[PDB]
Amino acid sequence: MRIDTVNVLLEALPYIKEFYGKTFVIKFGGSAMKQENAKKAFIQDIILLKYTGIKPIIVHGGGPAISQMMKDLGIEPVFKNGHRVTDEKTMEIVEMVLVGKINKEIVMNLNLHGGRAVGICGKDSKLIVAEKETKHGDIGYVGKVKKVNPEILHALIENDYIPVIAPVGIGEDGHSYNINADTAAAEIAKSLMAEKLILLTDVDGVLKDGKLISTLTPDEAEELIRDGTVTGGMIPKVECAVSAVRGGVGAVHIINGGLEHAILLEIFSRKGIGTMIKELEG
Amino acid sequence: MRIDTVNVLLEALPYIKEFYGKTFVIKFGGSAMKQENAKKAFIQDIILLKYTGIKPIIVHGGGPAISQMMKDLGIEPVFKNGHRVTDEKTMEIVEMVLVGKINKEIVMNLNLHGGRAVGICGKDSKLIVAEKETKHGDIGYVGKVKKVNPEILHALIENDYIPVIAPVGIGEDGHSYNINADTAAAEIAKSLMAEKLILLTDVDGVLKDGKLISTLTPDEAEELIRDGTVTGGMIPKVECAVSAVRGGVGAVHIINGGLEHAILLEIFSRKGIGTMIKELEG
Amino acid sequence: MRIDTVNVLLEALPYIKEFYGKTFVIKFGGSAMKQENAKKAFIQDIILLKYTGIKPIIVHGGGPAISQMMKDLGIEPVFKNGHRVTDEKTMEIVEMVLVGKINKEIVMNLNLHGGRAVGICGKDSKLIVAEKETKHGDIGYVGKVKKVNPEILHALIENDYIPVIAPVGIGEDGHSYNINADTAAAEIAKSLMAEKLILLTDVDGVLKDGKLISTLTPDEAEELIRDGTVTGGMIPKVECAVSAVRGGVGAVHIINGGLEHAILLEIFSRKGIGTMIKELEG
Amino acid sequence: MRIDTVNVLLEALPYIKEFYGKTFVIKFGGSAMKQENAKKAFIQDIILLKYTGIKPIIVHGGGPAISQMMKDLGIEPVFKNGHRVTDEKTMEIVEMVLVGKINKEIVMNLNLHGGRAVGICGKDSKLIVAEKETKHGDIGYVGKVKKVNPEILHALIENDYIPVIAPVGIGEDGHSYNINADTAAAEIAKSLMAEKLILLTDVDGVLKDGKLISTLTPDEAEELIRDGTVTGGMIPKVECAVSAVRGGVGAVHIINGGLEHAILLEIFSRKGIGTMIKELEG
Amino acid sequence: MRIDTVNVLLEALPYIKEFYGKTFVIKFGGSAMKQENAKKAFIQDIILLKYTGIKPIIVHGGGPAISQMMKDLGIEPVFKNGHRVTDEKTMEIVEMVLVGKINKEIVMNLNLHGGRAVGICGKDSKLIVAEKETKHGDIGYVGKVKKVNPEILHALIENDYIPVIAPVGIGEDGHSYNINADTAAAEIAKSLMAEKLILLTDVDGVLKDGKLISTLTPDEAEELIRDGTVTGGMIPKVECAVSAVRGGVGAVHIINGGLEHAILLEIFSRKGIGTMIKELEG
Amino acid sequence: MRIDTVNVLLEALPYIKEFYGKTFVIKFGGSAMKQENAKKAFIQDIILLKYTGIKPIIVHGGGPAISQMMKDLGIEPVFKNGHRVTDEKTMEIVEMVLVGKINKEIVMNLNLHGGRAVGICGKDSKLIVAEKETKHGDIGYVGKVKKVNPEILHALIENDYIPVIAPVGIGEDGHSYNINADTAAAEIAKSLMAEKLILLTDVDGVLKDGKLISTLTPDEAEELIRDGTVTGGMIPKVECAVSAVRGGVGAVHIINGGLEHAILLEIFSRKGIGTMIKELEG
Ligand SMILES: CC(=O)N[C@@H](CCC(=O)O)C(=O)O
Ligand SMILES: CC(=O)N[C@@H](CCC(=O)O)C(=O)O
Ligand SMILES: CC(=O)N[C@@H](CCC(=O)O)C(=O)O
Ligand SMILES: CC(=O)N[C@@H](CCC(=O)O)C(=O)O
Ligand SMILES: CC(=O)N[C@@H](CCC(=O)O)C(=O)O
Ligand SMILES: CC(=O)N[C@@H](CCC(=O)O)C(=O)O
Ligand SMILES: NC(=[NH2+])NCCC[C@H](N)C(=O)O
Ligand SMILES: NC(=[NH2+])NCCC[C@H](N)C(=O)O
Ligand SMILES: NC(=[NH2+])NCCC[C@H](N)C(=O)O
Ligand SMILES: NC(=[NH2+])NCCC[C@H](N)C(=O)O
Ligand SMILES: NC(=[NH2+])NCCC[C@H](N)C(=O)O
Ligand SMILES: NC(=[NH2+])NCCC[C@H](N)C(=O)O
Ligand SMILES: [K+]
Ligand SMILES: [K+]
Repeated sequence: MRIDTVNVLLEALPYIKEFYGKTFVIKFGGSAMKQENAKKAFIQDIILLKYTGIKPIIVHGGGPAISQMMKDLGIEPVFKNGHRVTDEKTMEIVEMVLVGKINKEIVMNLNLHGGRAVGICGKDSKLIVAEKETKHGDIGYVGKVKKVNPEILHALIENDYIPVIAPVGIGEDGHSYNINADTAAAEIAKSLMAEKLILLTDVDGVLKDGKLISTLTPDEAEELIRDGTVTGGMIPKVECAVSAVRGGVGAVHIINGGLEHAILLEIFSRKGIGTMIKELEG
Repeated sequence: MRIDTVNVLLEALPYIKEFYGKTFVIKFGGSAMKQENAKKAFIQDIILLKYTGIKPIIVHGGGPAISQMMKDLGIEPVFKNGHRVTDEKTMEIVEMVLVGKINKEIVMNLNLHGGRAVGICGKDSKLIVAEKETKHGDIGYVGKVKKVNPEILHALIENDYIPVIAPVGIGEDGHSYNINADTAAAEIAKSLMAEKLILLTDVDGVLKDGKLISTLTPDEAEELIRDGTVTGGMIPKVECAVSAVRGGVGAVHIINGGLEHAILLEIFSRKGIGTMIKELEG
Repeated sequence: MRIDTVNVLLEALPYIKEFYGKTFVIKFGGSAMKQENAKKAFIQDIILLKYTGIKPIIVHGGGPAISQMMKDLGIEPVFKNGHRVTDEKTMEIVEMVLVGKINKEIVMNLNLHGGRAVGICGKDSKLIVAEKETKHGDIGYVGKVKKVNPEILHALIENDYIPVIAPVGIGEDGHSYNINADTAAAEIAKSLMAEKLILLTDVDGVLKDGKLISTLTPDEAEELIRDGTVTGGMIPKVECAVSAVRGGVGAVHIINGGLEHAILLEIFSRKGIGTMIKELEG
Repeated sequence: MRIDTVNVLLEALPYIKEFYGKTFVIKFGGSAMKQENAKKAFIQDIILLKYTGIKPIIVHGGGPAISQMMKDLGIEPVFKNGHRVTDEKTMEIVEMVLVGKINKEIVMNLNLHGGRAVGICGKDSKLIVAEKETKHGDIGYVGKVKKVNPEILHALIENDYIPVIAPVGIGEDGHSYNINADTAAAEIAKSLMAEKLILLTDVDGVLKDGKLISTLTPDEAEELIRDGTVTGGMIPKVECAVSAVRGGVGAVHIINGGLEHAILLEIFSRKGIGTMIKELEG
Repeated sequence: MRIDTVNVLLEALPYIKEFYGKTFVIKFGGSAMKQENAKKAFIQDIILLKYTGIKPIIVHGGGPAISQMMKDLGIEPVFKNGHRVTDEKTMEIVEMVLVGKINKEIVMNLNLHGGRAVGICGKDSKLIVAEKETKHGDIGYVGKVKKVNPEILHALIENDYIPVIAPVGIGEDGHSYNINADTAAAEIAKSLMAEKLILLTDVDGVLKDGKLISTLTPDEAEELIRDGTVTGGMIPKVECAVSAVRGGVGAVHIINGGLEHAILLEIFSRKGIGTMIKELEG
Repeated sequence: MRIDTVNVLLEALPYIKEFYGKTFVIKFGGSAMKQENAKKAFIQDIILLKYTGIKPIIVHGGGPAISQMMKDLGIEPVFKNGHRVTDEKTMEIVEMVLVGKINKEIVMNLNLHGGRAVGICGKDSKLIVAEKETKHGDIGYVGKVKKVNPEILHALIENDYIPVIAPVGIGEDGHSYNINADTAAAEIAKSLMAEKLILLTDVDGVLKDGKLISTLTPDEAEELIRDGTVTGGMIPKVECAVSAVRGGVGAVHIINGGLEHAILLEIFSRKGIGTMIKELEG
């Protein structure tokens, strides 16, 4: 009863003072979109951050929808190898599913509870200018971010709108490219000198094995990739968080999307429920 | 030859003065979107409107792109008789082709010439609130406009952005509805009391016994649907035109979208090249 | 653990949205200044309301300090009866203790935790214009509020300062008058169309005997004074709350000052911990 | 023809974009001030410049009206030698025709076609601070420019007014000095860092053996005054042009004041109708 | 003496408070324009009015300089009858002395003592729109005032400039009309709803049999023109005074242009040195 | 007599111009607060400064009022030798007489004449942060200024309020300290880099062999404390004056507070009536 209330609020409220007016870039990866209750709490968390004066910016990935469409549209995966190739027709379907399907569902859910969210993509006012990714050879319209023009995002958050961004970039050649969501969300936070970058994943956070490491610095994060503690798909995430932070972002939080109110618990408590990467005061 | 340059300018410059800062809602139909040459001159015209200080707003349709998706997807039409029926799955493909492909091609083009266009749709910040169009029975997720919330538009145009709108509204329930681009375009123009509403068709304008009618008062226009001179799809148009004019829109122009620079010739010349409907005045 | 956090925050946060930017007038009566821990929590509550965007305004009464000074200064209570008389020399000592002693201690405590509080009184920019109270005959410089000039309060809260007001008013004759704190705090909230008026007392709130009545309307409050449920010193308080509310104040909360974080618990929970008086929506 | 309208506009509209808000200083010479149809066109071009968002500033000359005023006043054009002379009696008359007669003739016309013109001279607010001319002994009160105070001009054009300026300078001793309009116009231009200075002469411009010279640069222009292409009174002008260009002015234009609508053709077409002097930088 | 300073200031400083930011229109008549020491004082008072925060506007007359210009130009003051006449030739000369000579003499002086003066006439921005005078047959181009457009004046005084206005009116036909300075000054006053109109005459003001009249009201003043106290040319002036007062002007002042520092003494002392006409309202 | 009125105004008006919008920190001592007649003329002067557009700030002392409270309270002095000692209880009575009585009498007076005064003290929003003055040993809660936080002052004067400051600062610990009004007044003036710092004393100014010294540069002033010409309490003053001037204060004036209208005579006359210390200049 009562005391739980006092202590939660005394722990929380301060954070309302510090984050009021700041920008949080939140990456909707896989997980937090699977189980229904986790999906509901998430939508709710965003609305709360908005009630407290925070400017949330959402970034989402692809998923089931894309593989399905490709099949239902009788199209097979093409490879050069380092991976799958993305030919014109495939890019058109990806952009169609991401923008016309996933992006707008999130916008509907949010606008169903007061979020005033408007969906857009890298093409809009050239938010994300991209270029051909060539490390594995010409494998299609796979891109790397060349520049971020955040004016549109400032115009939106400045008028109380929550951007919902689909990872599709525009190249000078006018063509469109697919972009890794984590990277796009990180590049978008760097260009805004955003307070936080929140990456939702399928785990509690970085585990120094059997245990969750609550805090880390960019240097301590890399060291764990070098000494082999960090492996799998978790490597590219942490590597993304390290870059974001060294690029001007206040802090990056890696947390479990399958955890109900993971976002609410990570931001309004002092201990959190995931891993936070950040430079020391110094 | 000098003589020409002088005459065209003495006649255009005055319009640049009176239209500065004004808003023009333009409905982009099928013809001007079909021939690369009318389409190239169209983008060119929006850009010139922007350079003269006019605030354009674009609302586009769909057509071929949608049907093709239907066929490539094995989705079979359904009747609940009165006509076609936008069902659950049909809507999703419509929303996906309008938002994810058509909308973004227009945004790309404009942004390839300094238009600073951002493409949204009826769902974003609930710009277009719709409810199931019940007159022709239960034909599915076909809707009529309950209300237009123009805030996002104002935010975008005041910040020098060109909104490219997809005709898909949202219902209080939360389901997306397909709306007639002409009505949509006419409704938002009313909501903003725009200076002009421009409808690009495939015909020169409103014809009577093979003769283009230059001018029309709303009344004269009702007596042409009444008189039987206006028929077929042109009825819904003239209908929107009259509604728009009485609702506060300065004037609506029904011109031939297949005519190169139709917009330029209609706006910056005294006689015009199509039909303009407006009240009497001094 | 956890869930307590989620439910407290989900119950609280909404209120941050509604009260942000609003003004709360808080009356520091007797009680909440007695036991030390209650005094500490109170100071803390004010700072929190400030962290959340609320504009608190404090009003305090007299107490032990005044009786003491009168004795230490060898002065005896004079009566005409309806009460104690307030002769020039007595008024001078009251104003000295209230302004020079009580008022500034509160300011120090607050400014010890970030409150940016500045103490002032009814004399300042003629905040409280008063006049001779004559219902019991000329008994000295006892006053009734004749007018409130809240400009000074707007200048302060508008610049992030928390006013701490001592109940001393100025009369046109230039002389100063003592004013009942509850009345002054109520008159000050009315003149500001303040969202809330919070009266701290020595009880849980209005008790329909053995039980605490959580909510009431101005009419239901008076009825309880007529039917004799409300008696004692609690009559003038409720009567004060009724007036304030009928004068334009969002709502008045009567709560226990001896209760730790009474303010925090009353404003960030839906049930509260005292009595709230307010007109119905209608 | 519809192709003339398209072409003329596709050329002009872009200049409209880049000249919007800029300032043009224009020297109203003797030529265009003569033939009723050359004069009509000029007053019109000035207005159209205003309609497109440009801020025009006009500097006029004298000559005829003055000479006739000397002689009518029983005074014969006095000399001493180096040219004429402007003794105290001759000056006062000069200032009377330039400011009292001519300057008002120009304002009276513009203001019959919505010009919002207000005439002033170098004395008003000490716009043009001049010093007794020395390079030619003591030729009366003829003077040179020592300082320009555009404050008044700025104030005027920011309020949608068109400054019609008379070449009379004011000296530190309150005294008046006659000044060369072209050089006054060129000095005020530099003083504003205007976008353009237009000098209207009695001939197409700089003729390279009959053949007219379209564009040049400061360094080139001086070379034609050296080899002897620029002869006669076309030398004085070409220099101001240079002076101003190096003084910060965007570009200078020497056109046929006689050529009806010379201004219009020179500014909104890419080839102009006269000689343009400017620096190199695409 | 120290008591003189105290008294003079305790009187003046209050007027400084209430005249701060207000507008005063002042008619520079023939009197104060004559004796080098009367003239010196005037230019000084105007500056001091500016130093205290008042916005002065000056309207000058002509007379002498003109008459000498008629005759020097071989033209004798023509008549027909009802008084003089101002045929086309006579007007142009008039406009030349009022605007070209006189108006600049006043600006040249103020601007030697930090006045920031800029001279203009009724033509500039169509300040004074006049109609051919009719009450006296056809006496040339003498005219009456039909409309004032203070826009220019406002623009000027808001930028810390002092308008020096010449009485020449501009008619709907672009033509020029001579106008009575006093009435021009009174019309512009009403047009601005100025705080004061100062008419400088050739005598202390309105003399009630030698004895000077301090204050009056509109209704009273007219009565002295009826019984015959106000005789001679002191009738025309007194009327403008009335006209303006009823026209909205705060008050009017008729003082001795001859009296050195008349303005200063009349405005900062409670008794004034001349006759003041105004409405009743403490 | 006219002759006087003119001379006083030609000499005062110029000062009204240069002091408009400037800030004057005035230290109100014992003399001007002792005689009802100097005190009446003092309030009158602050009001006139306000009416001329100057932003006065008042810092007052104490003296008699405090001692009397001491005696009427049976509080006995204490020495920790070097001099008197402000102990726990002594401070509380000092704070109570300065804040609760003296401060409020000045606020009342001013507000009785339109001064819109609000009285604060060093504690309010930590305007004056002090630490125990350790030079003369441990004499109690006597303090020296560690820092001045002028925000509240800026808020008050920008909103047309006259701050009446009590010389009681606050220490980081939280204990209140007694500070020298002269230093306090000199410190805040430095913090605001006020135009003037005015010290009202009981002597005409800085004297040398019975002669008042009109002007002084900081250097000339140090050589008078050094030379032995300045003695006693005047040392701390001249000391503050020099410090203030070098710290950014435009000039400090040391005048006789017992002289009626000392402030008026010093500010609005060229010669002044006391001593003005300022750097050399042009
Ligand atoms: C991997 C990454 O950057 N993004 C995810 C987002 C979708 C998800 O988590 O399922 C992706 O697959 O592209
Ligand atoms: C029908 C109508 O109102 N609009 C068209 C626009 C598409 C086009 O021109 O191809 C539509 O299909 O919705
Ligand atoms: C009664 C009331 O209005 N105020 C209280 C405030 C002090 C307190 O509660 O002790 C008072 O005694 O004047
Ligand atoms: C002052 C001056 O040089 N004036 C020139 C203006 C006309 C011109 O150059 O064509 C003049 O004829 O008197
Ligand atoms: C135009 C006009 O009436 N002028 C007057 C101005 C001087 C005056 O009235 O003293 C004139 O003498 O010509
Ligand atoms: C001493 C000094 O600096 N100030 C005086 C001011 C009081 C007065 O003039 O009576 C003081 O006692 O603190
Ligand atoms: N995993 C962690 N270390 N979490 C700490 C979170 C701290 C705080 N709520 C923030 O948002 O910064
Ligand atoms: N169809 C017409 N008759 N059009 C007339 C066009 C008038 C003007 N150019 C305009 O855009 O308003
Ligand atoms: N006693 C009560 N009824 N309390 C309800 C409080 C509700 C809410 N927290 C408010 O501040 O309005
Ligand atoms: N003579 C010329 N070079 N004319 C070209 C001028 C082109 C265009 N009017 C401009 O101001 O830039
Ligand atoms: N003749 C007079 N009545 N003069 C009184 C003028 C007083 C003061 N100068 C004012 O403008 O109000
Ligand atoms: N003591 C002096 N000599 N004072 C000169 C005063 C100068 C001017 N009046 C001022 O206030 O700055
Ligand atoms: K633009
Ligand atoms: K004021």
